[PDB]
This record gives sequence, C-alpha cells and structure tokens, in this order.
Amino acid sequence: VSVDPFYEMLAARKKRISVKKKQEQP
Repeated sequence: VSVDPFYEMLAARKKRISVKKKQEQP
C-alpha cells in the first residue's frame, strides 16, 4: 500500500523534477 503512492515517484522521473529543490535559485 505504501509502494502505490511511490510508484509515480520511482517510475515517473517527474518526481525529482517537480522537487522544490529545482524550484530554488541556482
């Protein structure tokens, strides 16, 4: 059940992309 909400994360690389880290200033 905990892997379900993590599927879109591990599977879709959009996760690390939508990260607030990238939203910050370089």
